[PDB]
Amino acid sequence: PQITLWQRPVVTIKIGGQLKEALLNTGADDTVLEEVNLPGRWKPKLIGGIGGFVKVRQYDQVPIEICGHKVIGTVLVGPTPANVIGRNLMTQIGCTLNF
Amino acid sequence: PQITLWQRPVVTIKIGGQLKEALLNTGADDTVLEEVNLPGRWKPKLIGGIGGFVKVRQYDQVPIEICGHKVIGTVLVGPTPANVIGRNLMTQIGCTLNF
Repeated sequence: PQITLWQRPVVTIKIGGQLKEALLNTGADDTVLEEVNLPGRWKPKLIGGIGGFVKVRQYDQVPIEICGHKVIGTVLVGPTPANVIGRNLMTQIGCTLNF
Repeated sequence: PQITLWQRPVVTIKIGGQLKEALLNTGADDTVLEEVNLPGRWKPKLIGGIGGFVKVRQYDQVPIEICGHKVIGTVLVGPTPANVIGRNLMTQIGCTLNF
């Protein structure tokens, strides 16, 4: 797909058998999701930093689908204004900026 | 150009005869620049909002160049972690997301 930017680039992701919405965000280095009970081991990760950091859980090699594109990657799980797809997963789907 | 997202999408903009760096940010609705003395009239604009808003100045139909692409648009001028190119100017250069 080509996604014009007249509106917010909000897309449907599938993660842990749940359909969710998330913003394709090139200003985000990483992918943060709000509250989801992903299985297995995780390590602590600090995110944010401005005015202080937020502690989330880093889960590696998670299978995720973004516009029906099946990828594998690092998802950070805990609080966030709303689900955000970062550059880490955009390279996995081969999503580029074009003009 | 096609811009892969392995690194931050930082680009050179030209605004008010000054070369500057700014992030191509699809998670930003608007384009915010740090401290620049743009001529003419402006109206107050609130941006941010989380924990409170930041007051910047909205300047319309500003000529700006982004990767040598000459466009015309709304620039918000005042404080910001660092110069940010929003979706408002990305549509003007015909910048899309592609995968």
